[PDB]
Amino acid sequence: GQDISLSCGASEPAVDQDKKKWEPDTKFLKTPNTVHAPATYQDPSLLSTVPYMTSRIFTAPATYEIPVKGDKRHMLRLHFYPSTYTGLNILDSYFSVAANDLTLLSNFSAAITCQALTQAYLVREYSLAPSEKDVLSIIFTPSDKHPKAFAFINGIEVIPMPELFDTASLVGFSDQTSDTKTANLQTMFRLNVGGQDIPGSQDSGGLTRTWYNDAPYIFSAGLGVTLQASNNFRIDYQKMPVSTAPADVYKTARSQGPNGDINMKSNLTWMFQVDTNFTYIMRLHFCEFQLAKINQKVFNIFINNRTAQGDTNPADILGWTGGKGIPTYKDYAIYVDGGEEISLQMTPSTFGQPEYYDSQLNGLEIFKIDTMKNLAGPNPKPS
Repeated sequence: GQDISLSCGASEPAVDQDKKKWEPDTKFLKTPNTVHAPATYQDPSLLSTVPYMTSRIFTAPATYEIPVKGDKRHMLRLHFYPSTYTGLNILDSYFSVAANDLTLLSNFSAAITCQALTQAYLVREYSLAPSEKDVLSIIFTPSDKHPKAFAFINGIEVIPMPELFDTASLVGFSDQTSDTKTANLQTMFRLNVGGQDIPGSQDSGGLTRTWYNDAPYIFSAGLGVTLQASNNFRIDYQKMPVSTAPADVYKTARSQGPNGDINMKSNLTWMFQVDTNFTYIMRLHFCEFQLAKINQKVFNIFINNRTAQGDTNPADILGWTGGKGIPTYKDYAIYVDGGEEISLQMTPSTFGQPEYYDSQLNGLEIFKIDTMKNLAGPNPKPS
């Protein structure tokens, strides 16, 4: 399962700043006579000019056909650098993107989205379920509600991946689960909690995911205390696929800290802006690398003010895991419908008389589940 990493509009292969090789999109583009254009401004915040400084421009629909193994899951990454191309006004760009019959983006403004997020460029990442097709069709359609609309695209990646999704616990419900193995997903957030950014070249599974530090998403007054294991500390994955997350995610964590009393007076809280009217999977990654005994660190987990792990079954990482240095994760599903936020909160539990009063999280991923063959949300509005 080799990657296909296309720099759209490029004239030759090139390597980016993180050792990833990109090839031009031309051989996979089925639509003739489309415009390729360089960006005429290079933002200093770009980590590389590859693939961002070259684009395709579409004023009518255009289709890519990329060979895939139809029994395999694939990550799809769309790369957008809103800039000036062949004299066009980037604010006029509104378009949809489909993967086969799945709508990914609709009425999408890369420029307004970048403005709202204070970003120079955007990556939109999806995990596409096995399709039973030998070809992935990626279709770009300029908005027919905007007379001046065009579509653009700077990079497209198709990355074969393992079946990393299985089951999620339904947050509103006592003991109910749902199946996610055949879901189509949008990656909303991917955090190395308590740890450094991890570039794609250091990701596990050859999946070149980027894992971001979590501090910008903390919204409680206290930031807790970060925990770090030695770089030589061994994560013993056992049955968990190493492609789930790289070891440096499990070797770092955010906890509440050494004063159990202050910990019980607070929730460690993260907050995320998402799109309303979707079910989301919250994948919480855990690894205890300090304590060695069950019922030492025992905590409640709340998602959108509902108990995800609590009451008489609070979280105990070593209770789940059986050992120091063994990683795990738990998926929780929440339907969101002011309907545009997910909150994650942790605080110690008093159930069972734990030796300490603390909580901990090592990593976090948030995924949107497709509804009605659509993943598209509105553009964020800048403030």
